Amino acid sequence: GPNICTTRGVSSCQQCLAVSPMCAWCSDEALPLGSPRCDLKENLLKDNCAPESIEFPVSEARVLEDRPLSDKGSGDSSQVTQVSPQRIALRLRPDDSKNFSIQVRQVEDYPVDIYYLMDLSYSMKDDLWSIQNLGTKLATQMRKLTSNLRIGFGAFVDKPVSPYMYISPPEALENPCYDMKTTCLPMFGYKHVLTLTDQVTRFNEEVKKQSVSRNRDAPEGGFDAIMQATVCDEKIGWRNDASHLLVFTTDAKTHIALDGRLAGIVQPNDGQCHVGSDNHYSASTTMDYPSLGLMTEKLSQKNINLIFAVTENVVNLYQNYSELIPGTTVGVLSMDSSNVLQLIVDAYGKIRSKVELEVRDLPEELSLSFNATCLNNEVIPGLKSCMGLKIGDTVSFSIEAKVRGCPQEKEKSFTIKPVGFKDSLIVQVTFDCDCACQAQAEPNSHRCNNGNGTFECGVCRCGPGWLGSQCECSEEDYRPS
Amino acid sequence: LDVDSPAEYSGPEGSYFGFAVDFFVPSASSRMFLLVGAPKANTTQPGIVEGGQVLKCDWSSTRRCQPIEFDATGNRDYAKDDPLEFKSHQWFGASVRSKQDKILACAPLYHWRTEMKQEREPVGTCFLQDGTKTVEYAPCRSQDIDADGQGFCQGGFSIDFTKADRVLLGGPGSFYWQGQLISDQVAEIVSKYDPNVYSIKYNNQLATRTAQAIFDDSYLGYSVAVGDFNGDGIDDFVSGVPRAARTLGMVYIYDGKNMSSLYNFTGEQMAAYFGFSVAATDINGDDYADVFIGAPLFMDRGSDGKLQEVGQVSVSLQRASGDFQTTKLNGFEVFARFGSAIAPLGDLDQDGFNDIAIAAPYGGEDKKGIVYIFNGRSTGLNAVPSQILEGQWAARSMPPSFGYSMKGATDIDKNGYPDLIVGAFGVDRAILYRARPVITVNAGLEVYPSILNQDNKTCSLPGTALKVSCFNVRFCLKADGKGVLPRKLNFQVELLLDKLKQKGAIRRALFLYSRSPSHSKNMTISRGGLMQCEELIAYLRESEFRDKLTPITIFMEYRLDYRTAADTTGLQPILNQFTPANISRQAHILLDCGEDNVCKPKLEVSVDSDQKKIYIGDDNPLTLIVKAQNQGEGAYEAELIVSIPLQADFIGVVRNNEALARLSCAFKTENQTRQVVCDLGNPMKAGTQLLAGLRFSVHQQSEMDTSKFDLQIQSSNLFDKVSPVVSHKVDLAVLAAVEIRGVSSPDHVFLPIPNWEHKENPETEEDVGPVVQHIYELRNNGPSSFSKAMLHLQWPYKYNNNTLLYILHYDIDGPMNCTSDMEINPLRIKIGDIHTLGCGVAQCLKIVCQVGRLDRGKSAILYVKSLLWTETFMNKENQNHSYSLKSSASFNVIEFPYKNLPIEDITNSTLVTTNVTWGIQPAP
Ligand SMILES: CC(C)[C@H]1C(=O)N[C@@H](CCCNC(=N)N)C(=O)NCC(=O)N[C@H](CC(=O)O)C(=O)N[C@H](Cc2ccccc2)C(=O)N1C
Repeated sequence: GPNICTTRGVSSCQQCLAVSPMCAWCSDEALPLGSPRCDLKENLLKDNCAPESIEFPVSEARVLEDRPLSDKGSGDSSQVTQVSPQRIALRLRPDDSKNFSIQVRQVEDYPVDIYYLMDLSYSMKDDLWSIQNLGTKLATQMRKLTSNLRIGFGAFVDKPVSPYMYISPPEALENPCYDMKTTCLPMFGYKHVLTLTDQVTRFNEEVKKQSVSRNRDAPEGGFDAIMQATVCDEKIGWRNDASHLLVFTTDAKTHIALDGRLAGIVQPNDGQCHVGSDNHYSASTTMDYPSLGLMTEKLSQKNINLIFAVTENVVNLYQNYSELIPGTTVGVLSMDSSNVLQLIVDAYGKIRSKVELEVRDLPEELSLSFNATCLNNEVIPGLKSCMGLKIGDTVSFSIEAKVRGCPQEKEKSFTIKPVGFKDSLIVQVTFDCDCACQAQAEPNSHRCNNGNGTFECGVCRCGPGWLGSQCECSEEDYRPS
Repeated sequence: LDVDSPAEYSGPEGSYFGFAVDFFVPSASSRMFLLVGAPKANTTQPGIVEGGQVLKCDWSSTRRCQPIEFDATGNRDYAKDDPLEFKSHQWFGASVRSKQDKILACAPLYHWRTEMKQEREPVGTCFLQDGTKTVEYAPCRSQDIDADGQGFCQGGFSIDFTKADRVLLGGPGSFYWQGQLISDQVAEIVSKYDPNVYSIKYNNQLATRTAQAIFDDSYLGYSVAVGDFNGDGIDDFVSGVPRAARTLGMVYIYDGKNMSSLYNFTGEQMAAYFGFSVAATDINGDDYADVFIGAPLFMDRGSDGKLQEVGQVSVSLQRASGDFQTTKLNGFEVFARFGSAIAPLGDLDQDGFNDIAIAAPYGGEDKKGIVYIFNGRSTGLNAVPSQILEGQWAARSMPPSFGYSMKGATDIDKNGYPDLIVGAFGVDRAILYRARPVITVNAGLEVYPSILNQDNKTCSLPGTALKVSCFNVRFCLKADGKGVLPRKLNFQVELLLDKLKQKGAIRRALFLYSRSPSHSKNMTISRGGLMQCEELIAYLRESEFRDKLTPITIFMEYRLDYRTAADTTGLQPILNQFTPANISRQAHILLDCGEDNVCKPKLEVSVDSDQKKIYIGDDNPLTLIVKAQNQGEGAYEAELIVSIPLQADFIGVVRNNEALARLSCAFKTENQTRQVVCDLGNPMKAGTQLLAGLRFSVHQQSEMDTSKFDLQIQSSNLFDKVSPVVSHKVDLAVLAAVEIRGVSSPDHVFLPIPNWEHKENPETEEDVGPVVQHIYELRNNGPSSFSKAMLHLQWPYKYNNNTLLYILHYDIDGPMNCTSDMEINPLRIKIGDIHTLGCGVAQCLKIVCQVGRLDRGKSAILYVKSLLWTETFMNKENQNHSYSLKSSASFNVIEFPYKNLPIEDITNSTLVTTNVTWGIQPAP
């Protein structure tokens, strides 16, 4: 006495199997008369139906291929595998489904971008060697901690206007060291030198190929350079996924907002990318310095970490400045750069990932229910995310499938992909709603009652006036015998 | 401050017109002008491009702006084809200060060819114009060349005029940008002027000196002000040093006689630029100058705990002992740079305390600039701004910077109130705001009979002989005001006789004449001590309202007729800010409990029904006979509320008996309830008890309901207005009066029957004898119904081995099912004194019947048809004998639809008799 396999007036194998997985059709003609051919599965196997006369199809998922999730960071045969299993097959009984688990483990090293800002004021002539050594060792160090490192650099002196500039002698515009009868490069506001690139040797050569300039006042215009390196995306070449670091080098005080009024610059800093096609800050002489608030706002907006690499005599000063720019560290710039390299090492150690699944090629005929077992074995049904993933951390997701009835196509597929990760899990989907017994169909041929029907699964689909088990009776005929 | 029609001035596009503003009040003449700086205007000087200008503007006389012929000379030549000075792109007009006839302008970006070597150096310069003489002034153009000396002094970046004709000037760039202050006597400045001399030296010059290298890049002289801070009667110098002390910022106060440091103020946040603008002014009328210091870029903890940039202003009140009392004001927007410009205004409102304007030039909507006005009070500044002016020009290619420069404390229009001028050099504009006369209005309203009595109906209602109660309302208006104001002001007064009473529910008072709860009148008032007054007589409605506890509120509001109160130029006056535009007062009315105006009730309820039992059917309406009483000081608008069961419906009060009160009542279904609401007096007389006579339908239409009413008495009293909840529960009685009766036809018979012959095997009705039919009726003639009952009926079958009444059949009406215990129609026959015969002595037949539902008054019937066995009477045993055949019927109820209710087993019985006699008796 099945709840729905007989109460629904079940009389055909196709609809008997399509109504619900719990319903199955006993096909053999040898079945003695009794309970319908679609009795409850639990008792239908014994309700006069032989074991070989009935099939109990059940949905299942098969993991054809799988791989250990690249525990260590060494090279692999083809490449590291982040998500397992790799592919699974899923034969789904109409309106049937079950659970399958997918585990993710970050193995790939993080992408990092570093932009090095070099103070080319004349006061730095003795500190130029330290700047170059630090610039080289930044790459030499980070390359040994990751592999997606991109590096670049620019420079700054001060706003090219009076009273900062050396304009007095007509021939000092090309050599502010005219007074000392030496040669120094013409002064500039801010110039972007090398874009973020993986060619470490080119960056080293360009950094070591630098020279100092000279202005008048001790405070420099480093904040303009910081703002321009922050707000200019295409020019600097910031990546949307890498961790952004902005190292800043100096050895003296810094100009702040409203310092430009002395030079006739009263327009507040716009906070927009103003580097033209010549890689120079074209609004240096008409826009004031940026306030600390704007600098912090723009740094946060673009997830740029700011590190001060300053000399001893000013460290305290900039240390205090860090308190007003949360998320920034300070390190002494000297011949021994280990102190300032520890800051970058710690910053890299602070990196964390994100995990989010995807559903790409699923049709509307199928759906998934997600249950995330995140770090610490914390189970939380109803999400597809996980935070705070280091290298080698593991999370998992148990997914319960669901299919509406019997889809219109026999074969399909869908790929589940973690966000950002190139790897994915491909799922092949098939459906077996059709009756295997119906392969022995016989329309209007022998059997039944002189034809007048279609023998499919022990019952003949008789025509009008022939309704019956084998068309031996009519729709409205009764036997008084 | 007038804000709807200020005076707007514009300069040549891109000229920064409005960078620095000031007033010009010539001593010789009477007219006043506005001075506006245009540090980028293009001048007619030979070979000079964007030299800067100072423009004098006429104000009311068509608002024309014309340049001042300060200097018509291009660069001077230190030698043939060897220029001495570089006027082009000098910011002339970047700072303008006027004192009587002395106009002082300065170019901070003026470089000169150093006399010792061909070289540019921004020593800055200034021009001082007296009545007719004009001279050039430049302390920093000295022989102290280079940045290490006064080469980059940029003198004139900030300037001020001392009270005793000493000009103070600030060079932020002197001594490697340490800064410097130069103070010189104007008389010596004009006297020592010599065009052929470029390094003029003044004997009475007060100047600061160079300090250690630790003070480099401090920018002393970024802003300057003057005020006395040592009590010597000579104004001392105040300067802001925005970059001192590791960029914390500082403010220095130097003695105004020998230039010795007096006080140092220090900031607390790095890079806040503490000292961008400073201002000395007494803000509490204590005669001691107070210091206001601006930090436009101060960052403070936000709502989320993160630092946000809002700016700040530090206000340091001076004290006699030499200490200072410091408070702080924070900006109201992010990146608005609040505190950029601080402008003393003087007594903007003549309240007796000086007021100050603080500008946030990048605040407001679209970052068009904003200015806040803070009014001074004793014990410090009113930290809450009183007015906010907003820029009205959108940025063309640069932020308008409205409010970036300000100047006040001069009464340009001569109305007794100082005016303000604000600069919008971003759009190259300057706007003059005129202060409005501040009228302080004292309005006094008083109702002499604060507590009014209806019984005081001594007032004759106009138009009819009827009487009302008249009470007085008095309203007085006195409008004082300083400065030039019209001698007469046309005030408008409006009076509402009953405030509150929301949605215009009801107003219980009306003016004696022209009855209406509102009245307005225009009353002239002259500024003075004449407390002009007026009176009105208002009367309350006896029983036109149903709320006599909430006090009647009288409300008065006055509007000054601004339209006619303006001057000849169209400047309308204003009313003081703190005076309330309305005055409201409370009247009262009392009933009973005179000494206890706060009247306190003590309610009580009781209930006892007379017919506390119901028959679950058609019956008299249920009456509760409720008792309501009170023992408190009263019970206002007393009402009885009764919640009835769904089976009960409201019925009108009982009029049969006069003891019950003649109480009107109504019904409602508020909140899905069933409420009967009646009145109990407004108010109850000394809480006297009352007797209710209300009825209810008590229509019981659900057999599953078990046996109750609830009730309470409430009042409009302000306290203890809810009586104890009192409930009653009536009971249900199953009055299912079931009766069984019957009838027989024919009632008598005569034997032998005419045309009848004896038959041994009768087959039809005629062969046997006459037909006898008995009808039995079971009726539930009661208000209560039963669902199933048992019915009985016994019949006489055979007497003396002979049949008495041969039953032919039994018919069922339908409300019951019957079964016979003995064979019916066994032979299948085609369909003197009288003695009683029946089941007692004769073989008897009984039929058992089960009866189904029988509602209130419903009935069912059972029929029996039989044949009289004639041969039984023709036998010798019964010949010439008359008999009375008897049958009996009985009933017994077993099941009632009121399953929850108790069920009683009720039974009874009756009898039906037929008579048979021998008609043909023997002859006598
Ligand atoms: C003296 C020397 C050791 C040192 C110095 O002290 N410079 C100061 C002292 C001035 C204070 N004098 C006062 N009477 N108050 C100075 O002038 N600072 C402003 C500036 O010119 N800075 C620039 C940097 C730049 O262009 O960005 C630059 O020239 N600094 C030089 C660099 C230097 C070091 C050692 C030898 C030669 C030059 C500097 O540090 N001084 C001149």
